[PDB]
Amino acid sequence: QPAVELAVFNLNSVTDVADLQMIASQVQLYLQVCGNTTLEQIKSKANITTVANIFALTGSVLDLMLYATDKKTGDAAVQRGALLAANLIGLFSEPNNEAHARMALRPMFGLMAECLYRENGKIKETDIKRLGLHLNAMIAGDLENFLKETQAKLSSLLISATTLGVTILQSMATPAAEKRDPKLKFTNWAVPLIDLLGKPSQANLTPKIQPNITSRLQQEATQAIAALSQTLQQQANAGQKYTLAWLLQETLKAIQALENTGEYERHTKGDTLEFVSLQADALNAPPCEGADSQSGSISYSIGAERVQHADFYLPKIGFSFIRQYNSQMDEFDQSMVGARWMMPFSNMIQQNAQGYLFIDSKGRKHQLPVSIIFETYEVPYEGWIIKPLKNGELILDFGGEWRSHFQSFDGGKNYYLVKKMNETSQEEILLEYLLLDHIAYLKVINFKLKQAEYELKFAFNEQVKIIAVFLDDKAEPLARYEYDTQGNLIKAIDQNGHTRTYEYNQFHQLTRYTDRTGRGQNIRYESTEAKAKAIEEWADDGSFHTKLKWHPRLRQVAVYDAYDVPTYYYFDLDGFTYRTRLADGRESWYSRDGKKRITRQIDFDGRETQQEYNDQDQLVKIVQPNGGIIRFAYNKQGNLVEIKDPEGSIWKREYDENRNVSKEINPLGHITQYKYNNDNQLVEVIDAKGGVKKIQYNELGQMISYTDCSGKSSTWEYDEDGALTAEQTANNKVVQYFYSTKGRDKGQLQSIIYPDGLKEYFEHDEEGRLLKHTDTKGLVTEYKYNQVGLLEQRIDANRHSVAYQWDKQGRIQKLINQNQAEYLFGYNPYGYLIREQAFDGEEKHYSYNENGRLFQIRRPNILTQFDYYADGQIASKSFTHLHTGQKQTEQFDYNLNSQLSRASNEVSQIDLYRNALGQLVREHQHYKIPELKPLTAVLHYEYDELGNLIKTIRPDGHTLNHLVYGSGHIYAIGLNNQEVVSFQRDDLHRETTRLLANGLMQTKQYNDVGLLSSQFIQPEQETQDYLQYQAHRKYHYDKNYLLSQVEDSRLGKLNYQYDPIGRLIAAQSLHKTESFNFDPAGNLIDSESVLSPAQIKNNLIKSYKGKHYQYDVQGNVTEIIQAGKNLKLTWDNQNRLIRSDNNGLVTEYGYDVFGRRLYKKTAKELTLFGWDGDLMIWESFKSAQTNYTKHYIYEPDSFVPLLQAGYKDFIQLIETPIYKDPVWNRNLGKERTALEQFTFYHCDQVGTPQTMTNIRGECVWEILQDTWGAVSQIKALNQDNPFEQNNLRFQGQYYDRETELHYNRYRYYEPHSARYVSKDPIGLEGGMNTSSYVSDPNQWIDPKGL
Repeated sequence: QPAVELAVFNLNSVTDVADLQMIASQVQLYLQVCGNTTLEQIKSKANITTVANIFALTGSVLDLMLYATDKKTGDAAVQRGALLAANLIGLFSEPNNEAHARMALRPMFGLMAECLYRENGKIKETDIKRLGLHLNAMIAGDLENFLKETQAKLSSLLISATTLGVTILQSMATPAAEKRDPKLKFTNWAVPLIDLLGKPSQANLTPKIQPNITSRLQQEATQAIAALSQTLQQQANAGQKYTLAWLLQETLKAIQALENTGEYERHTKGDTLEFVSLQADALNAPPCEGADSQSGSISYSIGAERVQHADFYLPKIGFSFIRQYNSQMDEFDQSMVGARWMMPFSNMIQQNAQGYLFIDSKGRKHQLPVSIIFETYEVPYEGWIIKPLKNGELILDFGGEWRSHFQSFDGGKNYYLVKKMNETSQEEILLEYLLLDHIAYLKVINFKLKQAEYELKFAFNEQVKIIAVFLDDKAEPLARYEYDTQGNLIKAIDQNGHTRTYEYNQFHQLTRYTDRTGRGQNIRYESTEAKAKAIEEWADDGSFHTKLKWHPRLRQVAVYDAYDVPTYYYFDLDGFTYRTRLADGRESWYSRDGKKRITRQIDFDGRETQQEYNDQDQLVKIVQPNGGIIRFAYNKQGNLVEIKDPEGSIWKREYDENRNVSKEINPLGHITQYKYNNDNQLVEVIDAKGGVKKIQYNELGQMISYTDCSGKSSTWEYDEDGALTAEQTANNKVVQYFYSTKGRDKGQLQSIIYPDGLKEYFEHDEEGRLLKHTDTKGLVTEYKYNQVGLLEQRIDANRHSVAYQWDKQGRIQKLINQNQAEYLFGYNPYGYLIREQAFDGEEKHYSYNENGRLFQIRRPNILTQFDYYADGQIASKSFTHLHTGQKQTEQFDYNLNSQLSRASNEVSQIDLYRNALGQLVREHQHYKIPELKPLTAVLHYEYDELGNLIKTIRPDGHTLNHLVYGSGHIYAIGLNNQEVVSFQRDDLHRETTRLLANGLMQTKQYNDVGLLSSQFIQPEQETQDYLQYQAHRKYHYDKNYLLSQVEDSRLGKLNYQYDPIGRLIAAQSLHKTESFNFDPAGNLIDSESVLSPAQIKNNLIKSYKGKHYQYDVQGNVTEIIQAGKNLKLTWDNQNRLIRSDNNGLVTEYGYDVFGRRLYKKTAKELTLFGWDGDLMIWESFKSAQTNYTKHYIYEPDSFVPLLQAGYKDFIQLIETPIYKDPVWNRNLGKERTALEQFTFYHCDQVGTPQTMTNIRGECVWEILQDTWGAVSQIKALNQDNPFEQNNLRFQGQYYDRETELHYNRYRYYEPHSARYVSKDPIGLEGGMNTSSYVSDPNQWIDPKGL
């Protein structure tokens, strides 16, 4: 720990002078203890002239005091002298012209000391940002120049500081205010301290530094004055560490290293810094409940253990019996609900020596003057008023329409909320008080609310302690309580019977308390005093063990985690946490204006989000971390009408009489009108096209119906209590929800009944954790939870457990899959993940930069490295090869909305353009294929009123129209202003029919559960001239809603089987009977071969059914050897296939930034690819003999293909040079290369093309795919016709004519083993098995390769 520590803050954030009071009191105590003289006695002979910097004056005086009394040596002496000099320099007057410069430099020195004195401390870039802000806020100079001139002028400052210190010490060695104005001078230095001490700060002023029970005194002052010259003259020695010269030198070095109208208004706001070495105890906790203001809950500001426990809920009125504990609530020691326990409506106003003490419902004291009974008053920083009445009843206006009346029953000593009111809702809670021995005891709560009426009768024992909370006339108590002989609430049984047990020591302090499941949360307090702070708390098993240590001098707490990793929080006098210094040194900050509203938040990683409010106290400028200014505007009624996002796109609004938004004119002008019911709820919303959606609510306010824009109403039903008992679909299908009435999970969702009669059953514990889920088929998925409550095991229907392990902080430590392969996670002493064993021994090491963002991922082969922007959006990635050294870099650019705007890599650059609303309107894709003249493919998007996509002009000028019906339902897909399919939809807006342009008529019929039940395709009109396509697929599902049979007309009956989890383990049919063997993790196994392992432990299969695989050190397949085939895959640093050598026929692949293959070169043949997002819209082929382009048209918002139209030429794309190129040539695309051949797809239930038909309706192409995508036989009428051939496969895939690998977007899917040839780019975010494709290909897709 540094010998001397400080609290650097802003002048605006502090209104009281409590810290100044503490410093003055400490000085007075030192004077009394040493010189035996009060400040008044020494005031006379204290005529010394100094600048009117009260902060610097107090700091210097306090500094001088410690130096004279408390002697220090070593580095501690150097630091103390440095801080004394820093406080002095901003204190002496002459020269007057430099007073502002010196008083600005003093907080600079304070900040550099606070940030450099720490062991392994440095000037982070945020430090330089803060220094620049503080400097510029006052003189508006340059940080480098100011620091340099200070360094050159340091000697004069130190000389004048020595003179000032000599003068100050020449006031005591010999035996006998509130304005920080540079131009004002203190005639006497003692006078401001005396004036401070007189101020009624209302903050405890007990000195926190004890003198040494010694003597010396004047001897001490003589020694101090003698050594002042020695300690200050040597301060300038930059060679000496931890000195003003060293601070300036280090700050300059950091600045040099890191260099490679409304602003002025906020400068007047007071972002100027200010630091003190002594601070007063926080008055109380802040209203904030964030992780920075209270632990997982000891509030840091006061160290009070408060636990808010809800006993029962009255759903029809929205009342939860929140019992609030506060180990510092000595006023509620005799509280009827339990000692130091607060129930709802127990807040009251007590009488003390100071005056009236109000204890809000949250448990936060608010001392009020004795004049509240005679006049109105308002507590600062909250915004609620107290007003009296002639009848002695005090009304609290907490903010809103609620007025709470308080009455006194004993000489105006205790004011108990007799009842409340609500001129608005016309409601009002009535509290009936039983009086005994002049002690008012709450007896009945009358909830005379229009929602419902209740009589919360209470029952007391001999001690007058609530033992049961009844309702109206119910025999069952909503809440039962038990108290030990000391009056402590040692057990609180809620309405469901789930007891909570509380353990107290002999002083009403809660040491341990168990949740409803029996899991304790132990606590220990520094002492048995009522106000003693909680200093330690750990779950019963030791997890989450946290040690709080409050700094003796400052308003700081060192919150040690389970591994003694401190996190030093600093809080204001009101408890607001204005700083958070992590163990690694990253400091988060929070500025606050006089009203304690945040105006600047420098996060740990440097992100800064400011909040400039208007004269009406409304945030009218939220500058983002990226520099985007969002200027809100408000109308005369104080309503947010006009919002202006960073790009200038203005969201207008208009409000009705009830301050509800009745209009919403987005930037493009698509007005969205709402309507509300008298209860201030959305009853009806009108879109921009006129579509009207009607919403209905019941007496409770729970939505009970939603009439879609097309007159389709789905009704939600609720019992009297308000628990959802059914939700009916637009076609009258009821999903009835059933809740438990007894057991551990009483009152929770016990089961769900589905429209086909199948019942899901659940099981929870008392705290809501799922313990056992039974699926519709009866398969049980038991979950096991460890002592701390975190999931520790999940036993699925096969009895295969994914055992998790968590370290003492609740972070995942080791994850064990079904194969007993351990996925070790490693965390550095600072608590960041810095390792990952990936089930295969592949250790990924994570590095972090000074901003704490991920900096490198050192995989065994590739060393990823990230470069970020000021906002933290990645600016580039650098995948260096640790062995070969080849480096691949991607570069990103973002607009002011934080949306990707230009992504580039070696072989592409994608420029994304967006309209005011933020939707993609243009997408220029600058291909950079090697050996090929660079060319640009230009996508366009035209949108309708409701933001749907209605027209996309593909690069070669071909336009795909989506003619939309209503609120986004497609009734036809055009193609060059020529229809290619027209849909017909049912009540639920499900497609029940589509008329293809080739005269075919595909009707889909869905069963009760909405699963596809049949699919017939046939011509609208039949002709004997030719054999038009005609086939059908009737799908039958088993109890688990897994496709268990298909009555296909072409393939016959396809019967499937599944294992309990849901993995497909067989698929029999006439064509081929198949069987699959998955290990517990999910890897296909070669069961037929005995020597093959029974489980692929590392998830990387080395052999499966005649294919032997060879993986590199990153888990990607680098070779696949079988009978007569030797495929070698070359993976780039992004783990992407950039070359394939199949029996010597080398291929070459290339990808844009997003992993979308842009080409595939095979000797002279080149297959360009084009994407409009995640979908391969077109592909173009270049070769000596065959040139063609295919345009794949997919169904709306899906990867299922619809038709492919092409022309016998290479695609016509915008040759790279911009604004002139696309628009002119895109109109040259309006001339267009006419699509020669159309061909329509016909997929199965999951979107896999099963056949194809030309424009005349005939079948032209059939594929018999194996279950896992492997092509078994293709029946094409014209093999050579490239437009009658299909390379599409499982939804989102593409067959490769050279490798037989299906190219998913991000990975290559190798159908033989039904697993990707490389590990998932997103690691475990995709699943436990990172190489497996899917469990069930009949209903799961994985279209993007993740």
